[PDB]
Amino acid sequence: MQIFVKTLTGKTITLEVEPSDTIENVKAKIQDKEGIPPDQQRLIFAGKQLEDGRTLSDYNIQAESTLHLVLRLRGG
Amino acid sequence: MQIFVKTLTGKTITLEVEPSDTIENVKAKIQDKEGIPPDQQRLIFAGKQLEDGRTLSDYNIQKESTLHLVLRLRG
Amino acid sequence: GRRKVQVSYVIRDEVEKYNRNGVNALQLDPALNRLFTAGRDSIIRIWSVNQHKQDPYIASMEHHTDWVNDIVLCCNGKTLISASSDTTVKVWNAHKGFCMSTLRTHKDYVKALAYAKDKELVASAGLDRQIFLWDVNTLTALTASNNTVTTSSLSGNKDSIYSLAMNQLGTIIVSGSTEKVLRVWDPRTCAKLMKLKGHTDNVKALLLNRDGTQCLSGSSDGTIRLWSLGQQRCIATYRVHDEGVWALQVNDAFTHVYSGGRDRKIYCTDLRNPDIRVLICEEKAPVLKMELDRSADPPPAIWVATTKSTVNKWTLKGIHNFRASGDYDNDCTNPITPLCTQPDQVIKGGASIIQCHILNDKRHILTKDTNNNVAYWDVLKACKVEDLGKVDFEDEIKKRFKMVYVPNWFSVDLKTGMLTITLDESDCFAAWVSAKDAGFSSPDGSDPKLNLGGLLLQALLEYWPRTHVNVQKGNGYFQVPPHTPVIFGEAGGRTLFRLLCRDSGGETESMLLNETVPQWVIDITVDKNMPKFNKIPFYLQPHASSGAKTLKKDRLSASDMLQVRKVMEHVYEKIINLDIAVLAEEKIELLCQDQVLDPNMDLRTVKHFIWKSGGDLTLHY
Amino acid sequence: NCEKRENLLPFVGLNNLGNTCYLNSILQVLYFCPGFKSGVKHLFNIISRKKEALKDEANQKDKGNCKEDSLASYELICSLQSLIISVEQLQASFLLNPEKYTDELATQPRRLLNTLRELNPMYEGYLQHDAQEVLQCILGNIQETCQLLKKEEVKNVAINKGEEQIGFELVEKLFQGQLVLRTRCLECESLTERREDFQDISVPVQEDELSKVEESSEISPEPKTEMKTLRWAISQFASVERIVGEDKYFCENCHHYTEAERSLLFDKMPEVITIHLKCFAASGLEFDCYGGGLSKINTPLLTPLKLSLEEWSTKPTNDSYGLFAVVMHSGITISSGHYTASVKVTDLNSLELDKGNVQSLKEYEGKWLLFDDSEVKVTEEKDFLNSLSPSTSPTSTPYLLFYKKL
Ligand SMILES: [Zn+2]
Repeated sequence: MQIFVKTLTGKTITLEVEPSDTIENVKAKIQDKEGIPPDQQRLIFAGKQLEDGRTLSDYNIQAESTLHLVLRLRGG
Repeated sequence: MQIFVKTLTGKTITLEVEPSDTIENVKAKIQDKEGIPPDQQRLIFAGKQLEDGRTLSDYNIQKESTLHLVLRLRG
Repeated sequence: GRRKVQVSYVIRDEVEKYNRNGVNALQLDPALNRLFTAGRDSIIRIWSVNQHKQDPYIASMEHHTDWVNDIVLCCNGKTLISASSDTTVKVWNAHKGFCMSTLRTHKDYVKALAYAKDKELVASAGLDRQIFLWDVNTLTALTASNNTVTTSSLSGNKDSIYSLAMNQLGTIIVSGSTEKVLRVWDPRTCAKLMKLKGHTDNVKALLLNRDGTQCLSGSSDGTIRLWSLGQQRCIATYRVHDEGVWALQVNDAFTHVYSGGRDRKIYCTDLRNPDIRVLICEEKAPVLKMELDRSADPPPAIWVATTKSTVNKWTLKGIHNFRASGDYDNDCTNPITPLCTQPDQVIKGGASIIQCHILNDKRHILTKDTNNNVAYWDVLKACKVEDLGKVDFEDEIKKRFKMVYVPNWFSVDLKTGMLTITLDESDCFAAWVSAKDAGFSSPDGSDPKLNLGGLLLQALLEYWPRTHVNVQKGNGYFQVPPHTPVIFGEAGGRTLFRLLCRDSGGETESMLLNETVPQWVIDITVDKNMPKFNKIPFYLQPHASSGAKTLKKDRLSASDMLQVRKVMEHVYEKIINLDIAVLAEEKIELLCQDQVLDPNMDLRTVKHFIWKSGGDLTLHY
Repeated sequence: NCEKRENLLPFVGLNNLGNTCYLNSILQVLYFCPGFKSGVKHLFNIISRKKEALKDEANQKDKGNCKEDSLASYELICSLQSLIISVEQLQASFLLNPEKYTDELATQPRRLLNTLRELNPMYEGYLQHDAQEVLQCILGNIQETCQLLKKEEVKNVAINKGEEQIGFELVEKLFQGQLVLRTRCLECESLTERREDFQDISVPVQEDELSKVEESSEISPEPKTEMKTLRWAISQFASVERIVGEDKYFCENCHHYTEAERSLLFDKMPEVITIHLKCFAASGLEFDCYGGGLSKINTPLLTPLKLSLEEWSTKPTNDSYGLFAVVMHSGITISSGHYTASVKVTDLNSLELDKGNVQSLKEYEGKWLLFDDSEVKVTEEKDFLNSLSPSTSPTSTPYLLFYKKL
């Protein structure tokens, strides 16, 4: 499975995961491969915000899917 | 007992087997003769896939039988 | 780096007087009135065509390890060059009857030979798409000091070559192959001359005249084409045969051609006008090669080699009488009468083994000859036991059904019309048999476990000096007959060496044996290293009908030679208990899939016969 | 918001379950096979009658052995017909009035996916799988159910009446055909042939890494240069193959390893010919035995819209074939990619429900489609063929071609 991770800057990041993997695991892998902390990651699919306690299949996330990753900053 | 196998390129190869060898043995021999790992390849005889584990007799495979060989195009 | 070396050996008598398979080629030496047969049984036999002789046999020279596809008698009938399907072309000595020098340059089945009498030039084409010109004067001069000859070669072929021809002057060489195109070189310079097209299938017979300006092609599609090499084009086609044409002959004047092929008939066609044709004879098998009697013009008789073991000479007297009869049958509804009914001379041949079956003890073979006779061989001892004769084969198989199992340890191939055993490192030492089961009894009653493959290979090289342990020789159990051939040929390819068992005692064979034999044969033959022992895992659980509570599933392991009697004695001593054998028999029953198991019937036998499943063997008590 | 103008085709896609592009493509091509829908409907009618009869007679009958193998074989047809009914109902609802489906129009095939994954354990999870393999599994299970039903009806028993026999051999009469495995020894010229069934033609695809001429200067260089068409590939599959060298035929007529000419012949032709392109390749070398040299041939063949197996058929074949559906792999390797079906919606006159139980949809008659999972977009014939050519698209490489007898 390949999912395109898109931020507000127009950057596309490819991440290889499995739908059985939880959203928290996806955020951890994104942090490992990009440096963005999982807490700052806001994942939106079809107008729905992903919950770290759920999995990709729970939110029905497909392959080659563009997910709107929003960077959340604590302080400002 | 001698069986033919249609390789990927379309050319046939011959294998020396017996009616009492599993499909795993046949796939290992095809790996030896072509280099494709046994897990990747698939064998089709008489329009049906050869499920791993089953022997050769239960597929009524006799001399001069051809097993078409294909890979796994996952998607 | 090096391929797989398979050790083979053949069970045969000291002398195979008659042919034991089809005959592939014939050569006649009118100086001595001798006949050479190139049988498919890998033996060259020298006959005496003189009719008043009661026994036409003279001698034999056997060195090939596979079919003998074609032979040419060179040096005014002094040296014989034979092309065999063991990827070798050899140098015999027709007058003496032995081989001098073997050429292994080809890398596939050599299928043809061409002779140029004027220059003593011999070419050798094969299935490896190569042509190798040779000079007999250089070939017959090969010695130990000078055993390397520059491999004069021809290039251009892209298909396996099935025929070859050189004119007498040695200036034109034509090769026929599955390419269906005759590629012509100039053997003096090796330059390509031209390619001849028109044959729609494989070509197996090629003839050339004296000056090399004309050629005759015999093709597997059943047509004959006369090639005029000056114009690089055919000039006449002869659709005389129904089935294929595999043998051709022509007289000195290059006027009449005697064709013979699959449909077992031979005709004589006037090359000038093919309207007239006389059926020489109708053979009992497809004709492979012929050889005219060139002691007179017109030829007095034609010798014929068929797929059968019998060689027949057919008389050509009265061909002019038959042609002068005026029987111009314009209607095809009238069958042409064969000129000869029975052969003028017969060379008696034997029977070829056509069906083989190895009994479950993997030591005896039941072989069915072409006379429908069945035999009873002994692979380990390499000797025929009983020729049961014309009895039904299947009934004889079921009569000799055994209740024991021995793992496969060789293969049997009847390519040479005789029985040949091939041993491979992968499985040769897979068979282990108790001494009592094998039939050899020690004086003290001990029963050692003997590897049949190793015990055979020890005897196959018993005369080998390195194997004499300081005098102990071979294995000490039996003795394979000395005249038994031993072959060390690579897997699916060439053959490195062939010798009789008694040949190892000499020097040159001994010096070549160490190089030719591979290391895994030395593992047991010389190093005396006992091969690997196969092991069996199995399960022991109480039976449901026994009434005892289910015990822990213990996955015990042992060897395949462990008798069920030992396992049942151990179970009786360690399960229910917690002279002995008889009480265990009368009290304890061991069952696999709930059926009583024979105490003397071993575990691998259980796997093969009763369990019939891919999982681990399960035993219930 | 008007990039696509909220345009939705009446034809229904299928919302993939995350990685079911292969299965969804296979279901979409299978949906348009001529007679497959009617065959499955007939099978469902038979299954339902048998199930209700067994339910009625369960109380009277004692020791009822309801094995779950037959139950699962029955359940596969159950799920297939349920999915077909749901898809057709949603199609009709959208056709009547599409306001409720402003977004994508698709039905989730959860039932059939669950049926497959309980039937075949290797579909568990949401991995990626070969579309050909899924088609093989579905067709094999349907054939197994059909032969079980035929055996049961034969045991029960022992103008035109062929309507009841239409569905009992659906796989046999649709996908499976007959071959002749003719082998001719070259040393004795004896023809020994076998007669093996087939359902798909495993057609080779070759990359320019084999059959390399050593010199090309002294020897004849080459006969001709030609872009590998489908006819060439089929001939490579089913023409005279001289078995030489490392592999030689063992002729029992002469008891020797002799060269042979093997030629496969098409005796009986199924109504739907499946051509399984071998776009994968071993790359010749094994890449220093690094777990095999797996590769994909991104350059397709010049597949035509028509086919005629007369060149490799025993009897003179006077009936040609016509392409109607292709399954394309849009990846760069074999371990991953985006499967996409491409079917030609046609045969509307015979596109009817089974009898055992046109102009409205003619707007798309004879037009290709691109079922990209839940997203459906129509592609015209000419640009689709252009993309099929190797010059244009090195990504959407075709994998399966289905031809229906005309
Ligand atoms: Zn043959």
